[PDB]
Parts: sequence; structure tokens; C-alpha cells
Amino acid sequence: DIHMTQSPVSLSASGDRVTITCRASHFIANYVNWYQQKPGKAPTLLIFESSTLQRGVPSRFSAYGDGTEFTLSINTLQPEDFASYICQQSHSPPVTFGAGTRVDQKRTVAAPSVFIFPPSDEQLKSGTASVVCLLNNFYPREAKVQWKVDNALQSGNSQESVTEQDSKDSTYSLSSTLTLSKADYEKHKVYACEVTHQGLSSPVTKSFNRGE
Amino acid sequence: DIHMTQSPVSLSASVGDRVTITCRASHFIANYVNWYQQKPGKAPTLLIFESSTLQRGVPSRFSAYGDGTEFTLSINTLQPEDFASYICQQSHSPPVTFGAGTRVDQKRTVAAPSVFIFPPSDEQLKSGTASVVCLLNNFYPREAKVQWKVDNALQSGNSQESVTEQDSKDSTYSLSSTLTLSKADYEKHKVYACEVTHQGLSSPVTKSFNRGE
Amino acid sequence: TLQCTNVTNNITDDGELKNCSFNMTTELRDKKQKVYSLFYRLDVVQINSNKEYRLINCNTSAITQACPKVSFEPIPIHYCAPAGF
Amino acid sequence: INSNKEYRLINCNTSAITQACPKVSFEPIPIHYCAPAGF
Amino acid sequence: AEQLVESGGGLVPPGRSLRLSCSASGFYFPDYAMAWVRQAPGQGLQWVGFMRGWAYGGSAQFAAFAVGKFAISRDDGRNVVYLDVKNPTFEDTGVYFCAREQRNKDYRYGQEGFGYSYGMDVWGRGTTVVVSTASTKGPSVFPLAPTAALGCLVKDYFPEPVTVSWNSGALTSGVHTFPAVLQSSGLYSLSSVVTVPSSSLQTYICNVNHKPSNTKVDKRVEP
Amino acid sequence: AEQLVESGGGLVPPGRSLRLSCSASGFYFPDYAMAWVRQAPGQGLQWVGFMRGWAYGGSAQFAAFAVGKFAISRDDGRNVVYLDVKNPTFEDTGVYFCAREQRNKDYRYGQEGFGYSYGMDVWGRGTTVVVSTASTKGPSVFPLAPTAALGCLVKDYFPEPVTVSWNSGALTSGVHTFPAVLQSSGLYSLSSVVTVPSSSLQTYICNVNHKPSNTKVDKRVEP
Ligand SMILES: *[C@@H]1O[C@H](CO)[C@@H](O[C@@H]2O[C@H](CO)[C@@H](O[C@@H]3O[C@H](CO[C@H]4O[C@H](CO)[C@@H](O)[C@H](O)[C@@H]4O)[C@@H](O)[C@H](O[C@H]4O[C@H](CO)[C@@H](O)[C@H](O)[C@@H]4O)[C@@H]3O)[C@H](O)[C@H]2NC(C)=O)[C@H](O)[C@H]1NC(C)=O
Ligand SMILES: *[C@@H]1O[C@H](CO)[C@@H](O[C@@H]2O[C@H](CO)[C@@H](O[C@@H]3O[C@H](CO[C@H]4O[C@H](CO)[C@@H](O)[C@H](O)[C@@H]4O)[C@@H](O)[C@H](O[C@H]4O[C@H](CO)[C@@H](O)[C@H](O)[C@@H]4O)[C@@H]3O)[C@H](O)[C@H]2NC(C)=O)[C@H](O)[C@H]1NC(C)=O
Ligand SMILES: *[C@@H]1O[C@H](CO)[C@@H](O[C@@H]2O[C@H](CO)[C@@H](O[C@@H]3O[C@H](CO[C@H]4O[C@H](CO)[C@@H](O)[C@H](O)[C@@H]4O)[C@@H](O)[C@H](O[C@H]4O[C@H](CO)[C@@H](O)[C@H](O)[C@@H]4O)[C@@H]3O)[C@H](O)[C@H]2NC(C)=O)[C@H](O)[C@H]1NC(C)=O
Ligand SMILES: *[C@@H]1O[C@H](CO)[C@@H](O[C@@H]2O[C@H](CO)[C@@H](O[C@@H]3O[C@H](CO[C@H]4O[C@H](CO)[C@@H](O)[C@H](O)[C@@H]4O)[C@@H](O)[C@H](O[C@H]4O[C@H](CO)[C@@H](O)[C@H](O)[C@@H]4O)[C@@H]3O)[C@H](O)[C@H]2NC(C)=O)[C@H](O)[C@H]1NC(C)=O
Ligand SMILES: *[C@@H]1O[C@H](CO)[C@@H](O[C@@H]2O[C@H](CO)[C@@H](O)[C@H](O)[C@H]2NC(C)=O)[C@H](O)[C@H]1NC(C)=O
Ligand SMILES: *[C@@H]1O[C@H](CO)[C@@H](O[C@@H]2O[C@H](CO)[C@@H](O)[C@H](O)[C@H]2NC(C)=O)[C@H](O)[C@H]1NC(C)=O
Ligand SMILES: *[C@@H]1O[C@H](CO)[C@@H](O)[C@H](O)[C@H]1NC(C)=O
Repeated sequence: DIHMTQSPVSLSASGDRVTITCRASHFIANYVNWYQQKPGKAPTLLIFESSTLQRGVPSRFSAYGDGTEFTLSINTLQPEDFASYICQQSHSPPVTFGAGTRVDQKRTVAAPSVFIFPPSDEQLKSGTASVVCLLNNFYPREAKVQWKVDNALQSGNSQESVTEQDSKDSTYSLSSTLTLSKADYEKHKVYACEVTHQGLSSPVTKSFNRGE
Repeated sequence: DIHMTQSPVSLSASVGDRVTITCRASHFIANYVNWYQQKPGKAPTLLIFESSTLQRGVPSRFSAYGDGTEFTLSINTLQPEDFASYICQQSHSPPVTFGAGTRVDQKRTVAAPSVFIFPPSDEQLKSGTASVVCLLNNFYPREAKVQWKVDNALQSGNSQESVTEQDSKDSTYSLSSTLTLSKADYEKHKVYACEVTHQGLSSPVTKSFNRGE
Repeated sequence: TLQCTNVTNNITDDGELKNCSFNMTTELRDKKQKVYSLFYRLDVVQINSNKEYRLINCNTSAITQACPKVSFEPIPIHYCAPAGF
Repeated sequence: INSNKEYRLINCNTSAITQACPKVSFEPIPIHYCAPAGF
Repeated sequence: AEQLVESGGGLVPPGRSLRLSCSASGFYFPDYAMAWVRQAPGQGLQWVGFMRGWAYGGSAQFAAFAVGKFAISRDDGRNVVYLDVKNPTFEDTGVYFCAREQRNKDYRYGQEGFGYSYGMDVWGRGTTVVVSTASTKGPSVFPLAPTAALGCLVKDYFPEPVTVSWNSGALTSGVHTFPAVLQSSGLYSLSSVVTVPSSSLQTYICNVNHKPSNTKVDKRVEP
Repeated sequence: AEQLVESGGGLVPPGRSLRLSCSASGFYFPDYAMAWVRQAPGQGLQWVGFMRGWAYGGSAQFAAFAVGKFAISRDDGRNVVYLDVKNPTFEDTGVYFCAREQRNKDYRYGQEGFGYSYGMDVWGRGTTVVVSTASTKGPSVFPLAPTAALGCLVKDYFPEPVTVSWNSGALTSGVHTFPAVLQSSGLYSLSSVVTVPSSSLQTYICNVNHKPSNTKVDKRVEP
């Protein structure tokens, strides 16, 4: 298959100039359609055929390339342009898409309001020990959540939900919820959520215990 | 050139398994690949011509397909005679380029080699050739490494290695790496070690002997 | 060869009207032009994905259409004898 | 017809084209025009 | 105007085959070829298959996974495209986009090459199919025991949405209602928190309302 | 029936040019195009060149190394294909397969494309040419001085084969007669071992027999 590795993965600017480079594995000389999907919405073609402006898309965008490694550029940024931008080839079946670029706003590196939560005891009466690890108001996207159940590094038993880019400060908020049961809720004690973020200087390990 | 990198390199399953072999390209070859079978010491045999269509005379347990670049053969199901080398080969462009092949053995117990080392006989010293023979026997899998030492000089190129095929009675392999040397450096050196690494071995087994010993 | 579909307007023929798309060339010998047209079932026949049919004369005899300037009316014509008869 | 401009021939959408076979002349010839007799 | 309407189901048990429907509007529909792009939630776009217009043969190809697993069928008499998911698997849980093909300024596709180069202009709403044996249910809303914060786990409902209001909207300061995450059962587990300052840990009643099942759980939060 | 017979030589000195012969049988031979695939021992298949049928021109192309180094010529009067290896090199030591081309179910090749797509159905026996100045000779069979094991190095013979029998076949328990490896001279060096338990190190006489040179060496094994 001909694969699209779209660069970068995320992007941060503020009326800035944005440039996105999407390459190929083969010679696709001009056969790429440049897309826009805002989160929770439909896609939107921006530059069809890797160089030509779609009618209805404003003139601040500009894509081009070489034959293999194509490049979209934006002059200039608008505050509604913080979306996911996907390159996609039109040279060969099957259709392969790009990596996308979830673009937030370059701003102050904000530390998360890190919190951990015991499940309620009627939720213990439901049996589910949903250990909730709250984060709030962090910038950038670079956050890591590490779990501990009696210092066993838990993985797969957690469901994580993150807010989008904020309006009032363009930060994120996170909730990684360690989905567990009651038999290992009471069969274990040390319930720690280790949180690493760039605004954090250290991996913050909030913790609690069985019922505590 | 348009090169075929056939995946995997070797394969292990058992009698009545499902086998799948993926052979890709470097260009767009939309359906122009002939799928081959060469059993060891034998002729090739076309299995799937044109990357999707069954050759008449080849049983229906095989199935190949693809996309345009990365083609894929699948086998449902395995038969005990199917342990052969299966080669993809393009029919899109001259020159003819072949695939990597897949020497398929049977998935079984990981067997450790019966590792041995051997001095040459002294009438073979009278022939001058110091054929230091490093025997392995009854090992599974294929993943074996032979390392040579002549007074702890890591010898390479001065050895001729001969390995048995897939066994019938236990589907293991047996190996003989034979360090081809001369007599002047047979007597000019002492420590004659063959370090053998295998997966069934926990460690690199270094069998050794000395000049005449 | 032809790419045809059953018509959909009414039931009095429901069939028989095949929306036949096709490749063709044009004036500029170097140019192409595949169009669509609607034909009655009696002027075509199929040949053996979607069914494709050409024309029943295309293995037997050549085809001309009428130049549209002439009429088709049977004319009341008196038939006269050469004299001496 | 509407890189470098490319034009064909003006008859190529209207009418076919022949060239003259080069053996014939093109001279207007002094020709007397005679009547059928009885006229 | 020129709009595309995707439908065909929500919760489906695996193995039990599926019918979709890409209902079109607004234009002469067999001008355009049709295609299907699925998308797993939280993932990139996953193209499934296309189907050409009848003038291009009406031919339908697929992606590699979609060989055998799926079946496209359009209907110009209704201007709708049916997609057949026979033997659905839990892998096939995702939002299912359906789009048309775009002709050029001369109202044509490409002559040479693949033919289709001008992209998919109108995108439908996308239908969401969950391949699981769950059921339509009210949520098991449980609060979160704790400037601290607190919350209510709006857990195990179907379908989307609920609407959480902290003391019936009297509390709004710090509400970060997180998006609902599904489970292996296929049930929505929604997180809704609020940064309540730790000196004030009123009685905070999350007044949720799952109007698809009319389930309005009023769960007071307590440490 | 439809069989292909490859011949043309064994040991050849380098530089001295070579004639091969792909003798056919069983079918109407100028129906099919012809090709040559060589193979170095212990290596993958190495296609050399093809030659079309005369209705396709009789045209013969080659691989990149085979440009200038080789020359194909078929003979429909004998149903044989001669291959000319002018200036053979030691690189050109290998087993030389020769195969035909396969027509379809309608008995035809491909119209568009390259033309040849249905593979090579009948494969010949393959001829083996060693480009070296060695000679036909009996082996220098030497035993191997040592549950231990022992062996006999059946070294420096031409041609294949020998037949080793331990005490004339009275010993069989543990015999791993390894395949014969060639040398830089081009002489076969065969390994034949047997796992003899170290408490019993009888007199083990490997009774080899190189019947192409009638060389039956009966070498007793001693530590
Ligand atoms: C055999 O198959 C052919 C091949 O397609 C059919 O030919 C089509 O016939 C239909 C008849 O409806 C044509 O559809 C109409 O096209 C009009 C032209 O508009 C096009 O171009 C304008 C700009 O010039 C664009 O803005 C527009 O988007 C179109 O691309 C449209 O104006 C008509 O649309 C209007 O009415 C419809 C409802 O009728 C509304 O939905 C629209 O919004 C709009 O108000 C209409 O779409 C079509 O163009 C023909 N295509 C071709 C290639 O010729 C044959 O009719 C068919 N025969 C049978 C019997 O089925
Ligand atoms: C008028 O002429 C035009 C232009 O020729 C036609 O448009 C073509 O329509 C055909 C219909 O068959 C399309 O053909 C399909 O091609 C696919 C492969 O495309 C690759 O190769 C072509 C040629 O090199 C490239 O243009 C393209 O970029 C790709 O690299 C095949 O995969 C298709 O076959 C598939 O389905 C069949 C069964 O249906 C399977 O057996 C196959 O395995 C495979 O799955 C098919 O052959 C073609 O793409 C169109 N465009 C072109 C050539 O540009 C019009 O249809 C024609 N109109 C008429 C006759 O009315
Ligand atoms: C001018 O050039 C043309 C084109 O090559 C030649 O025509 C060919 O002539 C040869 C003559 O041998 C024909 O070969 C014969 O084909 C017969 C048809 O069988 C074919 O098809 C059946 C299925 O329908 C298959 O089962 C079969 O395998 C073949 O593919 C065979 O019946 C003949 O074989 C019989 O005799 C031969 C030996 O004589 C035996 O080995 C066979 O077992 C069997 O008894 C034979 O193979 C060939 O088909 C012709 N091709 C065409 C396209 O016509 C002209 O002969 C040539 N003229 C001159 C003077 O050179
Ligand atoms: C009846 O008609 C068919 C065609 O309808 C003829 O078959 C063609 O014969 C030609 C002979 O020239 C073949 O042409 C060769 O093409 C090669 C390029 O390869 C690509 O394309 C072909 C065609 O698609 C593929 O099959 C191939 O895999 C590749 O995709 C060239 O590389 C060849 O040239 C080589 O040699 C010449 C010298 O001879 C050098 O100058 C070149 O550098 C190069 O090394 C060659 O040109 C063609 O493949 C055949 N098939 C087609 C077009 O479909 C029949 O021969 C004809 N029969 C008659 C007249 O009796
Ligand atoms: C060539 O034309 C002939 C005459 O129409 C077709 O031959 C037969 O036609 C009759 C009447 O249409 C049919 O009932 C037969 O079935 C036809 N025979 C066959 C074999 O089809 C003939 O079909 C035409 N050839 C092609 C390729 O369409
Ligand atoms: C078809 O021929 C006609 C006649 O030449 C061309 O039509 C117009 O010709 C007049 C006289 O030269 C020009 O002033 C017009 O500009 C022509 N029309 C256009 C649109 O150019 C006509 O161009 C020809 N069309 C084609 C496709 O060959
Ligand atoms: C419509 O086309 C189909 C294609 O299968 C054909 O079977 C059918 O007879 C046609 N309909 C009519 C009413 O002729």
C-alpha cells in the first residue's frame, strides 16, 4: 500500500503562518486531496489535486509538492483554523488517508490540576471501582497518565476522556478513569495515578486507598 | 528494479493450520504476480498465476489476492506435504524478479541441538587439511548461530557448513559447520572452539578442543 | 459496446428503453466523446458486472441513417406507357 | 482552439476536405458555346 | 440541498448482518459515483469501498479488509445506497461516513488515470453503528467522592445523550463535562466533573437526564 | 510427456565457452515461448533470459547481468533450445533451469501488457554446470577422530554421488550423512557422520562408493 505519513502530528501557533508537509511512499505527481475535519464534524476538502484551491475555501491556504512529498501552507492563520487537516491521495485504489494534524494554539505551558478520586460506596455497591484521575487546565497536549494498584502498573483497565481545546485559556482537561471491580478493590490498597505533563516538573502521583 | 520482499522468511504451523504469506512490491503491479512452489532439491511449481487465480492441478486449499502493490497468498488449510518454499514472482515488467521465498517447517517443541566438536584425524592432518567439524543434531527451530574460535580468533569464511533438512521423526534440524583449515595453522595454534548459539540452548555452547586433543 | 440501464418514468413500457452510455470520438480525430442515449429494445441486442449490448447488424451488415431532408410519403404517381404501345 | 496554443482546421467541425489532384490545370479556356440545331 | 443521509442501525449483535442506507437529495444522483468511508471512534478515516456510476460500469471495489466483509448497493430509483455488513464484528464499531464524487468545472471526471480526482464534496452526517449485544438503558450515574473537585460518572447508558446539570444548573463554576467513552459492553460511560473549592465540599446534585430513555438521575455528590 | 531436458556440461574451465541444450518433448513446441532461469547452489532463482515464439517475433531479451554474457537460441526442427555461455566465470556456477510458457484456457497469451502472465507450467530437470578447472576423481575420504560421535569427510570428488555405508550398512543408528559441499576448486566435500555412543568408540568402517569413478573407499574411523 501507498502510505501517507503527514507531518506534523500536532501544531501550535497563534495570524501566524502554518505549513503542513505530507509525503508518500511512491510517485503520486499531483493526486492528493487536502481535507479538513473539525472535531465531531464532517470532513471538508481544502485543496483538491494537491495544488488547486477548492471553491468556497478562502485564499489563505496554499498546497503544492514535488511528486512524492507534498506540502500545504497557510498564510495566514485564523482563530477558526484550529482543526484537523488530513492529506489524502487520489492516485490509486485503495484510498489511503493521512495522519492529520490536531492544531491547538501556542500559549503558556499550563500545568494540569491533577486529582484522583475514589468511587462512591454505592458505586462499590454496583461493584465497579472506577478510579478517576482528573486533570484540568493543562497545555500542551503532551500528558502521560500512569496507573498503580498496589504498585502494579495498570494498563487496559482504564478509560480516558479528555476535553477539547478550551476557549477561555486554550488548555485541556483530562479524566482517565481506571475501570476496575470490587473484589480487587478490596483485594488491594494502594491506588495511585501517576501523571506526567510538561507543565508539571515531575510525574505527579496522586493516590488513595481502599475506601480512603 | 522492482523488488519483491516476500514475508515471512520462514514459517511454522502444524498439520491442518491456516497459513498466510504476504508478498509486496516497490511499484504498481496490479495483478501481475505468479505464485510458485519449489520443494527443496526439486523444480519450481506455479500455484497461483496472475496473483488471484488457481492453477489447474493445484488444490483448492490455496488462495492468493492483493491490492496493486502488496499481494497476499493464504492457505486454508495446511497439509503435511505443504512444508515447502513458496516464492512470489512478478509478471509485470522485464527483468524477471523473484521473491524471498518462505522455507516452512512445522511448529513443534523448541529442541536443543546435540552440540559436538571434532578434531580432524591425523591422516587428515597428513592430508594437511584441519577440518574442524562442529556437529549439531536434533534442534528446532531454524534459529541457530555458529561462532568459531582459533586461539580466540573469531574465524569466518574458513568454514563450510552443512545442515540437514526438516526431519521426519521429530521435524528438527541437524547441522555440521566444518571449519576448513590447514596444518601449519593447525600446529601454529591451540584453542579450537566452536561457539554454538541456538534458541533451545539457553546459552552459546562453546565446545572446544586443542591441537591433537 | 454499450452501458445501458432500464428507464424509470412510468409502467406502460415497464423496460425496453435503455439509457446507453458509450465512448465515441468526434470531429478532432484526436478527440474522444462518450455520451448517453435512449434506445428502443428493437434496435439493439445484448452480448454475452452489468449487461452490455451493441447492435444486431454489427456482425452482419453495415448501417446508414436517412438524411433528414427527404420525405417518406407515398406519392400519387400515374404510370404512363411509351408510345407505340 | 481553446502551454502553447494549438489550432486545428476551420472545416474540421463543419465539412470534409479534399485537395486537388495535381495533374489537372486551372486555366479558363476560350470555349465557344454552340446551340443545338433547330434553334 | 445536496445532502446525504446515513442510517441503518445502532446497537447490533455480532454476526447478525446489517443493512445501511445512504439517502441522497438535492441533485441528479446517478451523475455521481458513491463511496463508503468508515471511522472507528477516536481514529482516522477508514475507507471501505466505492461504487462507480453506471456509465462507468456501476463497478464497486473495496479496501483490503472490506473484501468479503462488506457489500455496497445503490438505488437510483430512491437515490439511496445500501451497504451490507454481513457477519459484523466488534472491530466494525464506528461512525460510517458516506460521500459522493465530484465532477470538474466542465462537469466530468478524469479521462485517463483512475478517473476520480476531484474529491468528495458533500459529506453526509455519518451513521454510528455499535456492534455489541448491549441494550438501550438509563445510566448508572454514580457521584465521585473527593480547591478540590468532584464529579458524577454517568456510566452505562444507551444511547447518546445525557444532559448533566449541577444542582439543576445552579452550579456552573468549573464544570468540565467530559465526553462519553464506550465500554467493551458498548455502553456509554460519561464523565462530568466540576472544580468545587475544597473549603466548600453545598450538596451538589448532578441532575442528569437521559432523554432517550427519559432517565433523569439526580445524584448528590458526597465524599 | 510434455518434458524438458537440460544438458550441456558439468566441469568447464572458465573462459572456455559453453553450449547448453533444453531438449523438449510432448507438445507442439513453437506454440510456447522459452526462457532460462539459473540458480546458484543454496541461492534463490536467478532468471537469465527468455526467447519469444516466432509469432511474437522470436525475440529474446535477457536480465541485466545476462546482457552480453549469454545467448539463447532455440531450434524447432529438434524442439531444443541452445544457450551459449561465452566467457564463463566462476560466478556462473549453478543449476540451470529451463522452462516453457503457458497459454490460457483459450490457448493464448495476454494481448495487452507484457503478454506473458500464465507462468511456466512444465519445469525441466535443470542442468548443473560448475565453472572450474577441477577433474573427475575419487574422493579423499578421511575419517573423523572423536555419547560422542564420529564421521568420514568424503572430500574432493567429482561427480555426484558417493554412497557411504557404515560397516557396509551394519551401522545405521544416528547416521546423518550431510549433503556434499563444493569447494573453490569445485570438488565435492561430503560430510557423513553417525552418533556413536562414547562407551563404544566397534571399528567403524565407512564403506563409501563413488560409482561415477568406481571409487569405493573403506575408511575405518579411529580417534
Ligand atoms: C440517462 O442518464 C443520463 C446521464 O446522467 C441522464 O442525464 C441527466 O439528466 C438529468 C435530468 O434531471 C440532468 O439533471 C439536471 O441537470 C441540470 C443541469 O445542472 C447541472 O449543471 C449546473 C450548472 O450548469 C449545476 O449547477 C448543477 O449542479 C448540475 O451539475 C440541473 O440544473 C438539474 O438540477 C436541478 O433540478 C434538480 C431536480 O430535478 C434539483 O435536485 C437540483 O438542485 C436543481 O434544482 C438536474 O440535476 C443531468 O444533468 C443529466 N446528466 C447528464 C450527464 O446529461 C439522463 O436524463 C438519463 N435519462 C433517463 C431517462 O433517465
Ligand atoms: C470509456 O473509456 C473510459 C476510459 O478508458 C472508461 O473508463 C474506465 O472504465 C473501466 C471499467 O472497467 C475502469 O476499469 C477498471 O480499472 C481498474 C484498475 O485501474 C488501474 O489501472 C488503470 C489502467 O492502467 C488506471 O487508469 C488506474 O489508475 C488504475 O491504475 C481495475 O482494477 C478494474 O477491474 C476491477 O473489477 C473487475 C471486475 O469488475 C475485477 O475482475 C478486477 O480484478 C478489478 O477488481 C477495472 O478494469 C477504468 O478505471 C476506467 N478509467 C480509465 C481507463 O481511465 C469508460 O468506462 C468507457 N466507457 C464506456 C465503454 O462506456
Ligand atoms: C503454421 O503455424 C500454425 C500456428 O502455430 C500451426 O498450427 C499449429 O499446428 C500444430 C501442429 O502440431 C498444432 O498442434 C496440435 O494441436 C492439436 C490441438 O490440440 C490443442 O488443443 C487441445 C484442446 O482443444 C489441447 O488438449 C491440446 O493440448 C492442444 O493444445 C493437438 O491435438 C495436436 O496434438 C496431437 O498430436 C501431437 C503430435 O502430433 C501429440 O503430441 C498430441 O498428443 C496429440 O496427439 C497438436 O499439439 C497447433 O494447435 C496449431 N495451432 C494453431 C493455432 O493452428 C501450423 O501447423 C503451422 N504450419 C506449418 C506447416 O508449420
Ligand atoms: C501482436 O500485438 C502485440 C501487441 O498488440 C505484440 O506484443 C508486443 O510486442 C512488443 C515487442 O516490442 C513488446 O514490447 C516490449 O515492451 C517492453 C516494455 O515493457 C513494458 O510494457 C510491456 C507492454 O505493456 C509489458 O508486457 C512489460 O512488462 C512492461 O510493462 C520494452 O521494454 C521492450 O523493449 C526492450 O527491447 C528493446 C529492443 O527490442 C529495447 O530497445 C528496449 O530498451 C527494451 O530493452 C519491448 O518494446 C510488448 O510487450 C508486446 N505486448 C503488448 C504491447 O501488449 C505482438 O508481438 C504482436 N504480434 C505480431 C505482430 O505478430
Ligand atoms: C451474430 O448475428 C447472429 C444473427 O443474429 C447471431 O446468431 C444467432 O442469432 C439468433 C437470433 O438473434 C439467436 O437466437 C442465436 O442465439 C444466435 N446465436 C448465437 C451463438 O448467439 C449471433 O449471436 C451474433 N453474434 C454475436 C457475437 O452476437
Ligand atoms: C466550429 O466552427 C465555427 C465556425 O468557425 C466556430 O464558431 C465561431 O466562429 C466565429 C468566426 O470565426 C468566431 O468568431 C467564434 O468565436 C467561433 N466560436 C467560438 C466558440 O470560438 C467554432 O469555434 C468551431 N468550434 C469547434 C469546437 O471547432
Ligand atoms: C431490466 O434489466 C434487467 C437486468 O437484469 C433485466 O433482467 C430486465 O428484464 C430489464 N427489465 C425489463 C422490464 O425488461
